[PDB]
Amino acid sequence: GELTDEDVKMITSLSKDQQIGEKIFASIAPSIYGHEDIKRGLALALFGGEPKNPGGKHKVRGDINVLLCGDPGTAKSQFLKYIEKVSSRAIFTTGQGASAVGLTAYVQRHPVSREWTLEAGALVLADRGVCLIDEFDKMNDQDRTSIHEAMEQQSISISKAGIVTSLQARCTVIAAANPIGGRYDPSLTFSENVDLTEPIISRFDILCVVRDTVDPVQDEMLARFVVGSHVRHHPSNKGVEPLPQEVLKKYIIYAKERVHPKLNQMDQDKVAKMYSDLRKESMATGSIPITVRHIESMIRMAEAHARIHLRDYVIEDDVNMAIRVMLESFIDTQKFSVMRSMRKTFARYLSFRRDNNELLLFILKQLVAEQVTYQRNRFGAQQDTIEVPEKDLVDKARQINIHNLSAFYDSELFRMNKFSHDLKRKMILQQF
Amino acid sequence: EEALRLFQVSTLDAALSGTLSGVEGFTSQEDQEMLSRIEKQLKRRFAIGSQVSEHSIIKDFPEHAIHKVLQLMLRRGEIQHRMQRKVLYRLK
Amino acid sequence: TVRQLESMIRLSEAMARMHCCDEVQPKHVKEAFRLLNKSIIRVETPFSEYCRISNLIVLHLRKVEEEEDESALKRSELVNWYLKEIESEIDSEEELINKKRIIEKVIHRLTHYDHVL
Ligand SMILES: Nc1ncnc2c1ncn2[C@@H]1O[C@H](COP(=O)(O)OP(=O)(O)OP(=O)(O)O)[C@@H](O)[C@H]1O
Ligand SMILES: [Mg+2]
Repeated sequence: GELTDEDVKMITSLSKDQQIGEKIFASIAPSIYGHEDIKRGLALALFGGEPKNPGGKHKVRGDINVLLCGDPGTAKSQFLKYIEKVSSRAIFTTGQGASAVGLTAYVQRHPVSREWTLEAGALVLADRGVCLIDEFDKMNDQDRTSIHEAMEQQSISISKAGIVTSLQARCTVIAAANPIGGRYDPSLTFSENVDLTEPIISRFDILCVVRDTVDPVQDEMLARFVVGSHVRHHPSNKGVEPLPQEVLKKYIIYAKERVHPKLNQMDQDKVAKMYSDLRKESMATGSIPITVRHIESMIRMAEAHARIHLRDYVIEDDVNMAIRVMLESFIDTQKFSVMRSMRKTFARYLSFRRDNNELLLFILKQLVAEQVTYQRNRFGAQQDTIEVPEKDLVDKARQINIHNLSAFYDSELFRMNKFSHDLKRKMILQQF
Repeated sequence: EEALRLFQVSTLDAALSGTLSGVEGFTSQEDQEMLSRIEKQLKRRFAIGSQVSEHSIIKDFPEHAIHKVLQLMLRRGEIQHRMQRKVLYRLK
Repeated sequence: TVRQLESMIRLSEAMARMHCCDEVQPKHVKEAFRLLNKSIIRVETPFSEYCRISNLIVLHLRKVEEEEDESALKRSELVNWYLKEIESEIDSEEELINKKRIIEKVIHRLTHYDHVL
């Protein structure tokens, strides 16, 4: 499946792109619309960080474990399926009983080969690969104990028949969970609307809170996406980003260029100050406190980002992007009040490589949704030609120091979201 | 002696837990009632004891050992220790 | 969810198969949507619900909006201003006392709390 011979020069060639990171983020799960942040986190997980063991007595993993917790029908199962396709040594398992391979090791006579075999579980069969666990919230007690041991010590301890062994499982765990009650509640913390204990949640570098909300524009976009899929795969006749997608073949080969390890000798005062500020905020506000493991996961994600660019040294942009990812994961997992406060105070960290067009689009969506809720609360339904003044958008763009909205109005992204600029009355409005 | 010192650093939760529970609970119990006696006025002309509260105990009497209890109050948030800092950091 | 969309296109294909058609006409889609939309029933619950909350949402919305631009947050000035704001094109005595009771009930267990919608 992999040879990587003479194929390395073109790998380095597109590594020279200086926008290869966005190309790779754009080239995963091409069949899933949107979810750009989950795609970036899954790309980091695929490349992973640097395992280290100072001496032989302090073991830190390089694996980046991703937990997708989101209300139903949001392509989490599809994400896991894609990761299984794109990677070598990926085995897919489910928290229910609906899979070939279970999480726990056992020894038994094999049903078809009749051979007494040690059925080392899903965690160790993916020893240097990926363990994809769907329905993560629906595990047994013993599956939870197996996953805790594998995520904690990176080995599985059998003491079952006469076998006493510790056979090891150094996998990246990508899990998908449904929230308690079938819908994520932003007024609760991540830990208290998912049926997982803190020891398990703490073992995940990225916690992606997938969130099914009714946005008419994205609803139209997704509906077009999926209906187009249904049209083009009709048995008779047998994609929106700034960057070109990269074909999954050279992409598998590119990711398989993990033969080169990687190393970092870069800034420490910025990172240390950032953690100190995070501590002061997260212990001022009554929130989930940042800890050491958060900076260690940030280091993993920086190493992964450097590996995506084949750098062999973390560069300040790798660190900055890892900070943005670690903070996005840490901030979305707070309750709503704390999430707003941290979005505000850490916004300079949080908007790295987040250009003006998308920030402004987010603000505009926020105001238009505010307006639509206001309308439909005492008008029975949302109206047609939903609009908003120029001024308040200008005001909020100043609040984040934009002051130049002209390119936002000329933007492809502005037009793509069914927006329009009406300079006659300083109005901007949506069609639906 | 070394064994007894190592064990003293575990009597420090056998016993010291109660002692610093009392020290922080002096402030905890003082904040427990006065922050709701004025709670009819917690929405009136003055929002809430905003920043003078730390200085309130200063005059009639430790910033380090009182800010910690303040954060412990602020950790949960239901009626008074929430709506204090809901309008505090906004209004400074 | 999006599973409703897949179900809708499945039902439309099924409608076309029933008529032995080779193309899904929009009449088939209309019937699939009608069936799907009737299948979803409403959760009616007891107390002018869907009207208490109908204006509770706009009330929370206005308070959230004025939270930014102004730092003036009282109990009386704001309650009266909210009354006037809602009554910006309507007025009555029983309606005003109705809104007074609604504020009373809402404050009993949220005093402009930090929750979502
Ligand atoms: N961008 C997208 N967002 C949401 N759903 C999508 C997207 N693209 C495609 N889909 C479709 O949504 C359907 C949802 O199925 P999927 O199993 O991925 O959801 P899920 O997240 O596992 O839901 P559940 O939590 O109920 O298991 C899929 O059939 C997929 O075809
Ligand atoms: Mg699923």
